[PDB]
Order: sequence, then C-alpha cells, then structure tokens
Amino acid sequence: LNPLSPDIWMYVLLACLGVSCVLFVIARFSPYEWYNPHPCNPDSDVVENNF
Amino acid sequence: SAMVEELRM
Repeated sequence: LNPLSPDIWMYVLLACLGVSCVLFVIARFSPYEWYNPHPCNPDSDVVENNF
Repeated sequence: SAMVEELRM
C-alpha cells in the first residue's frame, strides 16, 4: 500500500462511510424504493422498504 | 404523516 500515504486511506474510508450512510438516509426519503415484494400480486399494497 | 410513516419503520 506504500504509494498512497495513509492520509488518503483514512479520508477515502470516511468518504465511503459517509456516502453509503447518506445514500441509506435518502433511501428513507426515496419515494419509489418501496416496492411491495413480488408485485405479481399487487392486490396487497404492503409498503415495504429497500436499501 | 408521510414523514412519520417512513420514519417509524
């Protein structure tokens, strides 16, 4: 791992953590990520999550 | 109400 100074490793790790977390948070505010699993039977509009 | 719906889960 020598070429990259340990600084960038920790910054990239924190950036990955933050982007994944904010993506998950947006999933809560995502309108369409709810997808009532197995929509072959949309008879039941079971509001179910994703992401 | 929608905020509560999608937060309380």
